[PDB]
Amino acid sequence: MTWRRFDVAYHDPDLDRLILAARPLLSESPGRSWFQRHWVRGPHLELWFDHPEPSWERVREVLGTHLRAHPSRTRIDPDRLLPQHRRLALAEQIDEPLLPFYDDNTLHRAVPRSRVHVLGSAAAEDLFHDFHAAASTAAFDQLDAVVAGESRLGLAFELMIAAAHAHAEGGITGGFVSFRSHAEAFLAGAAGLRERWEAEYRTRAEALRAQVAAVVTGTPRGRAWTGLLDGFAGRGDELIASGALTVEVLRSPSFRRYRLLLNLTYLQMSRLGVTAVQRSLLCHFAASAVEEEYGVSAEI
Repeated sequence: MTWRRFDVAYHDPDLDRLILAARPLLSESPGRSWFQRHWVRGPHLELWFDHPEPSWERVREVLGTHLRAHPSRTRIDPDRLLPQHRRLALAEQIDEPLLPFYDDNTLHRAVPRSRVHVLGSAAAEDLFHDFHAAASTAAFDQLDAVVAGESRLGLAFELMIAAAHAHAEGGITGGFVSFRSHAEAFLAGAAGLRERWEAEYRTRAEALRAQVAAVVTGTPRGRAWTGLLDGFAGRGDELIASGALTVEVLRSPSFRRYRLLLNLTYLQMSRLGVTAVQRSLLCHFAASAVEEEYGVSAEI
């Protein structure tokens, strides 16, 4: 299909109220629509629509109003960032303008990027767009909770646990291995940062174990997330089997389906504002909590 992309430049990492101000635009008219946080040309919110409404004028009305009342006041440095962005663009296989960085608190029309070269096919891209549409709607409710005082990280941790228990072969004591792998890949040998993470785990060990257990047993939020994931599991299996969806035990359909659904969960955490370091921390915590709660070792 034929997408429109709008970039809302907002340099403050806290996007929650901006995203909630955008909610009517993503909720009022026919068509798929979704949002994500992105870095290119500086921190910004992206709004994606496959149908003609909301118009550019309507987007400007709703968001221009917000931005005049509640502007970002975080300063950045487009010359300390540009190097890192050129590297990241190579890594993420992005091919689009990197400069100039957007002025803070401005709206821009932008070119929708294709991800077919990464995902493997137009059918794979459409699956991810369909996920982003459903999950964006879910994210507004999750951000409402955060704005009201609930823990962002706690909510993200719940999605992760629920995803593993519902969608990994063997449940949580199968799927936690991916959490330890993710945390160690991020640490890249950092013994000192690992020690810090392990001390932060130990301080919270019973509380984390209790949350794992609560999610495994079933929570309305966990069940709602895994229900959303269930709508993609069969399509994911089909596209993995046909080769239309590129993959990253390794030959196992169940493993590859879990890895897809877990990666969708990570994309949701990003939508919620959980940074890469924080996601990795949560992975460390989840793996440790699972090991202690169930008497297992990522020995498997």
